Amino acid sequence: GEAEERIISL
Amino acid sequence: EYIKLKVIGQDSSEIHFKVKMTTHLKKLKESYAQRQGVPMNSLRFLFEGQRIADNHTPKELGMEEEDVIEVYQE
Repeated sequence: GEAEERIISL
Repeated sequence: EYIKLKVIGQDSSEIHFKVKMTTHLKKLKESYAQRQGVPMNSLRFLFEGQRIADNHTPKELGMEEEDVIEVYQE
């Protein structure tokens, strides 16, 4: 149940 | 001139954002709420326990690389 890394650029 | 911020929710999930030091943080707030599927006004976003306003910037708040924003229900 390990989330993947999530990076959003603004 | 960009830093990465970790937005941590009540369920301990994280969404990270790369932002400019000078950018108003409304856009981060709106993006995070969108990804949670909830209205922006149903959430409050805190840095070191203090509320982040829509017109606050990372520079104004003293934020640094990999700093944490916490999200709570309004």
